[PDB]
Amino acid sequence: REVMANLTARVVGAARRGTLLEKRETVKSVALLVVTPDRGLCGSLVAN
Amino acid sequence: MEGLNLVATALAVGLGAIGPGVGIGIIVSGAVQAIGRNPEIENRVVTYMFIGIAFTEALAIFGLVIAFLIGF
Repeated sequence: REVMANLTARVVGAARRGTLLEKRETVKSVALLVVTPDRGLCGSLVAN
Repeated sequence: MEGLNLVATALAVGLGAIGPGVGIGIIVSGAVQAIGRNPEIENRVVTYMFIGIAFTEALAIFGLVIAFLIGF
């Protein structure tokens, strides 16, 4: 995180601001990574 | 002795070819590299690129000009 903070503070206004750092406007598709337990008996955690 | 004006014109035009030629080569190489790195600014740099060539061209033209001043 510290190295990434230094690198992001270094680069400003680049060509489409990198690739993974690109603030791509007109958002049309969002992918979600949800992490859940493999087994039950957790309580309200999986439901929450 | 023969006419030294021919030798003068030849030397002037040849050196005006040597100097601005290498200058233009370096300018074009640098501009091409910069365009290949950051294309999003290319117009700005290419404008500056032409400016540099202009000055080099002027120097070469200067030699040619004085070459004509020796030619006739």
